[PDB]
Amino acid sequence: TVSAPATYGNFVLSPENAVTAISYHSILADS
Amino acid sequence: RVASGAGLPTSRQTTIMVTKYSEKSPITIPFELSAACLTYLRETFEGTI
Repeated sequence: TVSAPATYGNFVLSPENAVTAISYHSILADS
Repeated sequence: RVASGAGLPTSRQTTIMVTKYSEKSPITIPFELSAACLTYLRETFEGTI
């Protein structure tokens, strides 16, 4: 096993899912 | 009216209606904004200074 980064960075906002959320914006027409 | 005349009565009751005509005119200009910058308004960010 090897460690990997979890978040892509600190500056970016959650969700980590990213594109899966923005697609819903198109179809409708801790830190 | 000037009533000083003894023998002179005005023919009119001094209620002269007067019609005029309107003139409409368009007021239009091109306008623009950047939707790529508008998305920051759409997404209501708060996470970083």
